[PDB]
Amino acid sequence: HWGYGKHNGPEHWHKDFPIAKGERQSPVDIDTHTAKYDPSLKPLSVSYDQATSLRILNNGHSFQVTFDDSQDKAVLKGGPLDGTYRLLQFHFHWGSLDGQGSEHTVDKKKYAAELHLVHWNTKYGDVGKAVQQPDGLAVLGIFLKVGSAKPGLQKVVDVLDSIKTEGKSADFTNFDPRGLLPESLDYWTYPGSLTTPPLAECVTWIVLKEPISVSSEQVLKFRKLNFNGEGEPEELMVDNWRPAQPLKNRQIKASFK
Ligand SMILES: [Zn+2]
Repeated sequence: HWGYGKHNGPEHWHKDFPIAKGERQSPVDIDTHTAKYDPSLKPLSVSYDQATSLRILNNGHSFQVTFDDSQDKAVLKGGPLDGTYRLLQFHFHWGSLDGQGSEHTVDKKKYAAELHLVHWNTKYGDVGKAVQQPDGLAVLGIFLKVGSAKPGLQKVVDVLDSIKTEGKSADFTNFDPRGLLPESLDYWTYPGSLTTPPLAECVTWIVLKEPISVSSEQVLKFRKLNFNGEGEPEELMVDNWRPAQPLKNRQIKASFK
């Protein structure tokens, strides 16, 4: 029953998911002046050359592109991480207008959207077990600003008309997620949570400093999706972001000076 509306949105989630008021919730505001450069942090290793995308799905909260995670084909390592994390899916959060949509913020600045590339720690064997562990998941977060088009996003944009409503999916093979990355892998990192129910406190967040640019036409296509199922009153899938949560006793570390 949870969603992003007045009666089921983020301010309501704690009733079914009390960890919503926990000690390591996401997203957060990244205060750039307070984040500590950590020279012990390693470069991130993003190994997506053998990625195998499977499907694209409207799940009623976002759209997601799903990958074969049954072998080490597209993996995240290094950075703040110990061990190997397999790419399972990516999805986005976005706004009704360009001045909101991101989940993380940077010195209170909201971006138009935020891409989450979701990975799970192979030492737990499957994602269901990983979400029960404090180091179970690593989510790579990438901000989107509106300007020039992102060519590597266009294949995604062009199939969204086929998954307009909740429950629709389509074949989405041979998609290369490397086409969604910025030039720099400079990042901030902190321990946090899933940003949607069940809000499990299982995520090492890795948020890239450099946004990607997408065009107004690309983000407009996101905003034509629907939260509702076919047949139900049409409610545009916009503003599917959770606001910044209290940092509490956490330190955000920077990979860069
Ligand atoms: Zn997300």
